Amino acid sequence: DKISHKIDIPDSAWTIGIGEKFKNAGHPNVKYPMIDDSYVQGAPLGGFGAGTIGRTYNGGFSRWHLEIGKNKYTTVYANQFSVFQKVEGNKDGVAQVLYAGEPENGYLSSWKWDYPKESGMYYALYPNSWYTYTNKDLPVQLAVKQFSPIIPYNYKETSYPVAVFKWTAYNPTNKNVDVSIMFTWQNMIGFFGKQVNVNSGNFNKIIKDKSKDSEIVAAVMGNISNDNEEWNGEYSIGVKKVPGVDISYKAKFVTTGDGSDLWHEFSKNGILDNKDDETPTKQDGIGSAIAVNFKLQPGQTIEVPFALSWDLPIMKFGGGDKWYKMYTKYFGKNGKNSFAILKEALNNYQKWEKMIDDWQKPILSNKSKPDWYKTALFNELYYLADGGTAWENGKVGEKDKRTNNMFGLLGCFDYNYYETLDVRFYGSFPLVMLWPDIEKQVMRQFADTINVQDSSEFKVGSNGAMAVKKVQGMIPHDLGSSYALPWIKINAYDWQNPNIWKDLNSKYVLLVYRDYVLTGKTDKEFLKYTWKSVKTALDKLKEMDKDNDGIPDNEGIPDQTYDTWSMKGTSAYCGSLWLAALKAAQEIGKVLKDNEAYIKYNEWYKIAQQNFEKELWNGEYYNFDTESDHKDSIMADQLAGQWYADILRLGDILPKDHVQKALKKIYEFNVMKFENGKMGAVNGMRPDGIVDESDIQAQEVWTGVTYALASFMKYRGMTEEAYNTAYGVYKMTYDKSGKGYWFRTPEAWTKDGNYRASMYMRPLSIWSMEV
Ligand SMILES: OC[C@H]1O[C@@H](O[C@H]2[C@H](O)[C@@H](O)[C@H](O[C@H]3[C@H](O)[C@@H](O)[C@H](O[C@H]4[C@H](O)[C@@H](O)[C@H](O)O[C@@H]4CO)O[C@@H]3CO)O[C@@H]2CO)[C@H](O)[C@@H](O)[C@@H]1O
Ligand SMILES: [Ca+2]
Repeated sequence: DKISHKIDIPDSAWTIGIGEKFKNAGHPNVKYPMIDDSYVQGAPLGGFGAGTIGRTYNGGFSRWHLEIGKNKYTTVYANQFSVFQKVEGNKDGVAQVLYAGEPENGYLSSWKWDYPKESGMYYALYPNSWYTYTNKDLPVQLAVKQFSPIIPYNYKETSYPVAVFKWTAYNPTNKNVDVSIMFTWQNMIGFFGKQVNVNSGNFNKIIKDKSKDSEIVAAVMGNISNDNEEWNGEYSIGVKKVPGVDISYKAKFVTTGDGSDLWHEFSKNGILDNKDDETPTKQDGIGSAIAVNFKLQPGQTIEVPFALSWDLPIMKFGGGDKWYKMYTKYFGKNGKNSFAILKEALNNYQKWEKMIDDWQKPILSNKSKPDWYKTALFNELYYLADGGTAWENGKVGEKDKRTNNMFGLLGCFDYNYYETLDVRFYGSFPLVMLWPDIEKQVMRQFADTINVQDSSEFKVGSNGAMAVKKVQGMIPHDLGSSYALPWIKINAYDWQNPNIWKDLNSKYVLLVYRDYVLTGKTDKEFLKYTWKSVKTALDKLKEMDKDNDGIPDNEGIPDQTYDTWSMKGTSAYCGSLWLAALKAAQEIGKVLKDNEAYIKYNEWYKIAQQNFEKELWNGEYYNFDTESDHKDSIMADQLAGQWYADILRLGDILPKDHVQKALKKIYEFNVMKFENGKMGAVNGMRPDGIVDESDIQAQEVWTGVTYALASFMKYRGMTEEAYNTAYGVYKMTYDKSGKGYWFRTPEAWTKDGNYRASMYMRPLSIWSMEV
């Protein structure tokens, strides 16, 4: 490895060998069908709301999130980088696809597949990833840095459907070597969203854009139709000329063929035919190729940038609504703008790299934090782009343009609900901290739903009872499903009835006040906007107190985020959330000078606090609840309200001494007596130190609950416990001794390491550790 020295990969990047097999991968632990795409994954490319593309550590473009809200894992084999190398004075060169694998059928059989093992490495520190190629048969060593411009406090470039591939080539040998790097891409119009005639009308054109000191050559892969539909638009790949490289191209090769139309050119001398051909295809798949060729002298280094863009302006959901994606604000809505996007990337990628470095450097340069923590902190952010992220710039056919751009991030793909609020309580830390204008827009979207009534009915999955879809004054579970109508039909979730949940209204209030505090305690307008909904939310939750202790009663069913685990009476979890929400509402009361609300919630608070303490404090920790069979279970998340109170600077809702004892107990039991403290915090443990078997969820570690708990321990000075707790989640996700969940962190695992719900929003809570 002579190439690593020539580039700058951070030590905290996650690493794996190109072509590495992983032996101990986990699988779903439920009996119903559940996504399991394998451990062959990588950091995604693409902006927020753009559709994302998962290029894996093996090199393949395989995890397709271009259909917003869907996850489609299939390798499009034509999509590759390939290399040609010939030593000066040799008869022939070698040509190799940089993909550790091969097609399943006979298409592209002429290409050289199966990039060998132990010949290069993949590195990721989101939004960057790298590959290095260190192959005994490639005398010139190569590396690529690939990224999209995902940049905190930037809502523009962060939306772009673009990726940059910055290549570095270095010749450590004593002879001149001729080198070519070729990008191939299938015209993927019709890959989704098109019913019939799926390749028909696809065509490819070549753009050559020359100004002084800027030459760009690109392929634009579109369709002859000018229809404005979800399926139609353009892909582009291209390259920017640098000194000492020549560009060649091929407009049209057949992907549903042996590939020799392209490969017979590339494998001769690494130079393509420069043959333009806009002839549209009918049945056959087609693709384009862009190549650079250069001679490297001994000791010489060369850098060349490629890019990929995709202008697919319309997203369609299952309920029938069609929306424009966010980036259309910057480039247009007609689906004929892929070249503009690509050019902007090729001309500005160096600025974008520095903007990324500028936001990563304060964390990376902090020598008090271990590398593993930096690995997790940055790489968990993959989900912001990969979580089916929807970001609208108008409804298709909309008359009056609106001021705001609605946003949604999925809870996950198996439970396909937008902004699942009981989950976003944990998972939304990166948005409030790094993209606060998005965070505030989402919370306003929730404010707007408080008094919505929808008397249409649904069957509650867990019991078979019919229930009302949306009750006035109850915050919704979610803002819809990508299978139905995001932002329009709320409460797509139906396993339980969210209108009787005891955590949603509380969590909503805590999120509102969190978003004011963590953006500098200045946004009174935001508190103004949300105030009526906050009062309504708390007032409705108060009505669910049935024995007048001042606290909502859990109803002996799962009526909160732990939606198969029954709570009954006053629970530590919903009880502490209630207390904190009440105290947050007092403070909003003072800021907005609503002394009536202040007095009201202050008296509710003092009564509930006294009773919470009496009912649940047992001398060592807070009991699970007052009325369940396993009421004395030690719950990892028992003091979630106080966790948030620390972040919101609300002081102590429970006594310092009791919180410390409770946290030490949780570490001693839920962490250290669960698989020797190496897998996070199990949710429920019996006081005899055996895991609570009342429900599956009690026997699960929740990744986002565990990272949040680590945050809580950290604010309370339990530094070792905090990082030891979080480390188990890191280890299971990323480490060789884990279960292979990189770039698909799940909700949960059980003691055997098998998982539930990969690609999950909750573990974004790791960012609470940076408050
Ligand atoms: O929806 C999000 C929610 O999901 C919870 O998980 C649920 C699944 O969503 C649901 O599909 C699953 O349904 C099971 C059910 O539990 C079983 O009891 C049932 O068993 C059948 C059996 O297969 C039949 O042979 C027999 O005729 O009837 C029995 C009884 O109905 O099978 C269905 C379908 O697989 O239940 C899951 C929970 O156990 C998550 O737990 C939750 O966290 C999510 O929010
Ligand atoms: Ca009560």
